[PDB]
Amino acid sequence: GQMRLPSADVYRFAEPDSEENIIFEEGIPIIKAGTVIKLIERLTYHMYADPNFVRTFLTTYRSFCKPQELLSLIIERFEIPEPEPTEADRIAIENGDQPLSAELKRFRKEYIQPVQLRVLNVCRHWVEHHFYDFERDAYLLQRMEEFIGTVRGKAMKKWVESITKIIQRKKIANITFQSSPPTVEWHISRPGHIETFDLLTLHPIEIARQLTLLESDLYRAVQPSELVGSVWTKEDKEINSPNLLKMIRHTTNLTLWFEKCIVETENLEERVAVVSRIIEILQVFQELNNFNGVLEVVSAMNSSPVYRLDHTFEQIPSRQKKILEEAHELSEDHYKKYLAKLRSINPPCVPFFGIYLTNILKTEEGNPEVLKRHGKELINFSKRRKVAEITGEIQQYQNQPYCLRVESDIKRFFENLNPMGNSMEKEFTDYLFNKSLEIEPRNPKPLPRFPKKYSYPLKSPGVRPSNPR
Amino acid sequence: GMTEYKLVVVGAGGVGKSALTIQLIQNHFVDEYDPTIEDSYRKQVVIDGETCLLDILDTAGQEEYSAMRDQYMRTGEGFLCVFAINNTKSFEDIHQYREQIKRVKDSDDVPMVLVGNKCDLAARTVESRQAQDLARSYGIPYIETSAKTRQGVEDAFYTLVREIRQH
Amino acid sequence: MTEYKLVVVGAGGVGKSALTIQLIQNHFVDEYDPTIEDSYRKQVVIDGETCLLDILDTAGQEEASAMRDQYMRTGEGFLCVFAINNTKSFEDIHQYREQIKRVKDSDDVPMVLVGNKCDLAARTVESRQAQDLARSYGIPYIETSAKTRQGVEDAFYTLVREIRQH
Ligand SMILES: Nc1nc2c(ncn2[C@@H]2O[C@H](COP(=O)(O)OP(=O)(O)NP(=O)(O)O)[C@@H](O)[C@H]2O)c(=O)[nH]1
Ligand SMILES: NS(=O)(=O)c1ccc(Oc2ccc(F)c(Cl)c2)cc1
Ligand SMILES: [Mg+2]
Ligand code: NA
Repeated sequence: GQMRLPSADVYRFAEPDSEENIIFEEGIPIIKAGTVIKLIERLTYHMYADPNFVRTFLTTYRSFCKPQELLSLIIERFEIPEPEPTEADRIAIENGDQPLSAELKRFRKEYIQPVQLRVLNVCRHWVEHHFYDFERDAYLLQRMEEFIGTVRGKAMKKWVESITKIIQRKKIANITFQSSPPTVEWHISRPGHIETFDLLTLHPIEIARQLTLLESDLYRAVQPSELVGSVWTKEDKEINSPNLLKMIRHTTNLTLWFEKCIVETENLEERVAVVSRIIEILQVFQELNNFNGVLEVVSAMNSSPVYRLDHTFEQIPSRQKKILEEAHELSEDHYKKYLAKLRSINPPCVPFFGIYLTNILKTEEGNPEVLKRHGKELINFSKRRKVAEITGEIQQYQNQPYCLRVESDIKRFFENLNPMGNSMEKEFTDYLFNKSLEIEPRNPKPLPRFPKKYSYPLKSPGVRPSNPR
Repeated sequence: GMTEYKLVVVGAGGVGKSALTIQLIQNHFVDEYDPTIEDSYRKQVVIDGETCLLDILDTAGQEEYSAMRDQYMRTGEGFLCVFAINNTKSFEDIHQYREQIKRVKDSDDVPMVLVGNKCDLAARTVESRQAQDLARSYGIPYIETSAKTRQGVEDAFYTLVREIRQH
Repeated sequence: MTEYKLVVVGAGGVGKSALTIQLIQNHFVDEYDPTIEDSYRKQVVIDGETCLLDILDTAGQEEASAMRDQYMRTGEGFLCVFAINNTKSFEDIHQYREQIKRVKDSDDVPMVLVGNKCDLAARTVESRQAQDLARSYGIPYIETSAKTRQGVEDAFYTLVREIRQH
């Protein structure tokens, strides 16, 4: 038979499941809704582990439970009373014999030890992967240190001592490939001559590689704490979502730089060379699975100042028109082909983050925090699972590093790119559009001619890599 | 077969803009949503006895990708320009959104509606007369909507479709 | 995208977590933090087909030995890991093999035998002994180093191929 449990009056997590405290979805069960007590019971369940649930819960719980209250609840979960001796044990003791204690030993082995270990696994995951709760609340950290540091008894000792060390390391806090990265490529600008770096003088292969390293690092830095609760859209977004905002602002700045390079090249022949070079960079982004970079280019070419430059488009080689069109097709129909391509490639990749942001925001806005059942309010956990499925997908693409060598000077050049200067956004984007009108006036105004601005060769070195011995 | 209208929702972030399309497309009568579901932004409707398909683009949450706005906007035939009635800045943003739509579509007469969205019980700061006056100065309809009761939501989208049909 | 549920099992300290983190992050973990249960996901193209690996990293410490049925039920394939400088961990392999067969009620469970820490010179389990055991199980034997990456992709992706052909 099943093990008997402590009285629910002394141990709250032994209350029977009912539709008044837990609802399952239609081979472990999936929870649709429940009280916080029932969620924590199933988070630390004696019959099975649920590592996905641990991640989901620790990512999203702050929408329904404060960190301080969560710690209190899992400490309460940990402190399980042992059953009293049974009749057979009593009779043995009355005869001076050692009791078999069969029911007690089974309850220790099959209830207490698994639940306690799974509580410690919640603590371990909390400290390792959601440490911001403790960075933001020193007293929460003190409570966790005290709890872990006072767990007695040999069954948990190895994990207690380990978690104590992990906490201490997190308080004061390397990649291997089997292949070598490819050689850094140079064009007109030579190593160390940062003053000559520009769109046409750096090698287009190396522009794409260094932007991909930069954009990959920005992508990998975004933590779920910047996303849950839609906090990047709220008044404190600069406080709560700084890595996400830095990533987006890089993407915006690069798109605007591409537009600026195009419309400030007033000579038609030179501007064709500029656009052709940007499409070559897009080709290398595609080869590297840098989808953020692909869409940076697509966004620039579809901007109002660039899209209208029909005389430039007419002189772009057909094969490059096709590259740009196929890249743009990724975004059509609500990113249908992008989503399929992302799910088919071999990482490393750099996803486009915007789709994740829209899906997290709409999941949060479009589902209720609670479900009302039998007069009770239950936490709508299905909603949190949906959010954590998105943050889990984000994290899966954050694991794989690029096998590309950093070039510190090219990296610094793109880190310091500032196409807007001191201008405000409207002033700058109006400037770009007025340049577009200058260099290719609206019909029937005639097309003017403009002098060349580049003193160096416009011919691209191409985007196939070279390999000396 | 039936006409498909490509509608685009634009407006300031962080003030409940997404509730407009969610409430439209939703199971009207179950408060639930999975935006990842292929065609959670397509809805077949009957407007003035004529059946059509609405395809709605709402990039809510991507407002910081400001250089993508032109590309997103160019996909649309009609636009809902949304502000929050308790956020004066979002109302003041409307002028620049409309100017950007006109530039992207290369037209001075783009089908659009002005939508004032009530996203919570915080105090209203934009009076309906102010928004009516703005809409009249642009020659476009004004619809007010609730983010919680679905009031006005159908009117906003159907009015926009009528603006497209009568363009 | 087909999804594959892989489970990494074996005695405490043999390098299950280091192997998994090397595969997932290309990083070698120097610390020995005993696992309770961890899970990882990896999208990867194997033999031209994209799939999604769900990798369960399990506890080797004996104090967790009563909690294994629950993860053996869900797993589709098992990496059975020992360390080539730890003969007791090699002798522990058959206990995992027999428990997996019992729980899944099957003589034909996808499995790969993994001899880890092959970067270390001081070997105490000879390759021949491990290969003989693998042949008796009908499974491949792959020596790995979580430190250098030697054999790591081979071990995990061979297990995927076994599940695919099951
Ligand atoms: N030299 C060397 N050390 C390794 C290798 N793999 C793991 N180690 C080391 O061995 C120790 C234990 O590794 P770990 O991955 O934690 O082992 P585990 O099998 O996951 N232990 P547990 O069952 O307790 O979770 C660590 O110090 C780790 O750095 C390897 O291939 N080479
Ligand atoms: N939708 S799209 O991405 O296929 C696309 C984007 C922009 C387009 O207009 C161009 C203008 C100047 C140019 F130099 C070039 Cl190359 C293109 C045409 C199509
Ligand atoms: Mg481990
Ligand atoms: Na206001």
